[PDB]
Amino acid sequence: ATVKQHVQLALSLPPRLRTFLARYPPASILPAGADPETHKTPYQEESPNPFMPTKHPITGKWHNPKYSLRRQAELVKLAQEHGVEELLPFTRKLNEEKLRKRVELGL
Amino acid sequence: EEQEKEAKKSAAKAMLTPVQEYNRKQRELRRARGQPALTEEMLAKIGEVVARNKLG
Amino acid sequence: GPRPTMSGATRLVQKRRHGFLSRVKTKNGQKTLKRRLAKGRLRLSA
Amino acid sequence: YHQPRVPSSAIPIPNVSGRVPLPDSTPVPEDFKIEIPSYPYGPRRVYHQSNTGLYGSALIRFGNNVSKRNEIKTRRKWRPNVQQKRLWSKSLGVFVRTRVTTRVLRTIDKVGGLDEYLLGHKAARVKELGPWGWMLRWRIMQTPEIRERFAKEREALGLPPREKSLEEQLREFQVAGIQ
Amino acid sequence: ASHRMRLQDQGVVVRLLEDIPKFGRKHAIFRIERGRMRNEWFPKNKAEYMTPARFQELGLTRDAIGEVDRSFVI
RNA sequence: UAUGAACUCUUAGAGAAAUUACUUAAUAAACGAAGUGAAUUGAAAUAUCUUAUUAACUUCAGGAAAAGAAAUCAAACGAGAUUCUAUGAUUAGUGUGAACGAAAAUAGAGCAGCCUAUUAAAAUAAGUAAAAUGGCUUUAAAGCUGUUUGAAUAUUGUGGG
RNA sequence: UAGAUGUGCAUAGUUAAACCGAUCAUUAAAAUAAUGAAUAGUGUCUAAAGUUAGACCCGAAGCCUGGUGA
Ligand SMILES: [K+]
Ligand SMILES: [K+]
Ligand SMILES: [Mg+2]
Ligand SMILES: [Mg+2]
Ligand SMILES: [Mg+2]
Ligand SMILES: [Mg+2]
Ligand SMILES: [Mg+2]
Ligand SMILES: [Mg+2]
Ligand SMILES: [Mg+2]
Ligand SMILES: [Mg+2]
Ligand SMILES: [Mg+2]
Ligand SMILES: [Mg+2]
Ligand SMILES: [Mg+2]
Ligand SMILES: [Mg+2]
Ligand SMILES: [Mg+2]
Repeated sequence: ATVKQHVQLALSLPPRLRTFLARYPPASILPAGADPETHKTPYQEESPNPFMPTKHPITGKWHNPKYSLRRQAELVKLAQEHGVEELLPFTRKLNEEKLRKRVELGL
Repeated sequence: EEQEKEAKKSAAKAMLTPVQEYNRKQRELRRARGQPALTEEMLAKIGEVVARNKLG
Repeated sequence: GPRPTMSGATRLVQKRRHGFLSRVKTKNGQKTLKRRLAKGRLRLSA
Repeated sequence: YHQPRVPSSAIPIPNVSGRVPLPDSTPVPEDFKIEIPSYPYGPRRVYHQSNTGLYGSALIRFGNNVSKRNEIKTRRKWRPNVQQKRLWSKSLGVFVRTRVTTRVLRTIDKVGGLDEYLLGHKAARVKELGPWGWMLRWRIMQTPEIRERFAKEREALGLPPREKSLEEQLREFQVAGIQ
Repeated sequence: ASHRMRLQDQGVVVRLLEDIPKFGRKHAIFRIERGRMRNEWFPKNKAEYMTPARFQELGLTRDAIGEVDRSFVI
């Protein structure tokens, strides 16, 4: 029964989050014995991290991240209210990244 | 009257560069891929993180 | 003082200056008709 | 302008207005026209002089004439440095006459010729071309060089090989006109 | 002298293709006045513009630009 | 809830609109964006300024249009597209003066995000950013711009602010 | 149910200004040497008013813009 309750928590998230996790699923939620590099998502194959810029191989030009720095904060602020901030990929807007960088280096 | 109008508005498709024709072609294929779906297994694992970060 | 300027006046010149075709066929004339039409006039010309 | 005749093409360089009148010698069927696709961004509502030349993004600008002591403002105009040059077209093989600004002359040398300046696909360029630059673009697309160049760039992009060209229709009319 | 002077153009980079006499040998890169290249050399296919794309195909870099040799002879 | 009929002109071409001659020929104003752009007036005269990015005119477009998901603001904490209304604000600030005059933020009306855009668009942007000069705007920045010139390649700190 | 939210004015003065502070400012070091400045505000109503809006009412000759007419 606990499994049916968990599936209800994942389907209760906003559609904006469910959509993002569907095309950018982290290795944590993937199957146990599955590998990260294999069975990649068509969105992940284009860019592993949608928040970081990617340099196109054929043309030496950097493509902007699929989600701007403003949109990166809306997902973090939306993922933190539902306790799903651990699934979002690395981002300079993460609450733990903003704090670690301050404590490590400081002003 | 409208058939000869859309054929006039879309008459510039013959002046497309090989690169422009390539981007539009890839987009036609991308739209056919659809949106990935979340399996019940993946949904169950997402619920654990929500419950753990809310109740414990 | 006023003068008798309509003496010997012909109705052919009334239609060539203030007629209807002299306005729909001109850029400035369309304003007159559009102005007189917004006011509600019945006599748009001549 | 008074454009030259293309060496081995029955299609003449388009007119400034977009018309492509063919000579009477070339037999043409009844009710047949060479209609160039419409300019995407449409004509330029101000400075219509720029709708007939390669003006880039320049227009006539209005400002002030500031005096020396009292700084009295007077309305004046700034005109672009428009010249009339005979530019060489490798694909066509003739000197295309046009009115081009000195700034666009540098862009033609920067990209590597008039043909490379007309085949640009970036949005900033299609706006700079204008209705006239968009007609020359259509013309060089009919030449056999550009047709054989784009057919080669489509294989590098993994596109299928690419119905009847315009220059062939005029060739068939010269044949059909005999029987 | 002054901290700011008149802005001038140094020319356009071109790579010869027919060994023009009195200017340079075939496949020689250098800066030439835009007037000659735009009206005399480019129409006659005597040279070609060296665009950043052309530099990559030829494998050379922007530091390969030479100089005009007026003393050249066929 | 369906249904027959519904002339002529604006409105084929011409012409002295409601005619001719033909034919199953047919779309006002106000509002919107851009371009151009005054003067009365106030300064107790008057030139910069103000009146005023006003009125008006021209082009283009739709039932609305425009704008819009940050090369935005903040200040060492953080906010998170555009649009409308109020407060902030007879403020900061500029101007000799007369006067002109923001933004952050707050509250309310609405709320929607995206590129696989619910209409089909990018291989991530070069004569571009930027500089000198002549102007606009403005607080000297930012933004717009004629002329002459003219870059770099991502937090492993490249580019703009 | 609980928590939070929404201009403002006053409560401390002093100076050009901050630091400072029942003390502060000038005295180029400071110092009762000298001089000045300290204790009910806030909201509403009625009425009279200052300011900007046509601004108590009536009245020019004229200036500019777009159109009209031989
Ligand atoms: K002030
Ligand atoms: K500036
Ligand atoms: Mg008289
Ligand atoms: Mg008479
Ligand atoms: Mg003109
Ligand atoms: Mg020179
Ligand atoms: Mg008619
Ligand atoms: Mg009729
Ligand atoms: Mg305001
Ligand atoms: Mg005075
Ligand atoms: Mg970019
Ligand atoms: Mg600039
Ligand atoms: Mg700066
Ligand atoms: Mg900039
Ligand atoms: Mg105080």
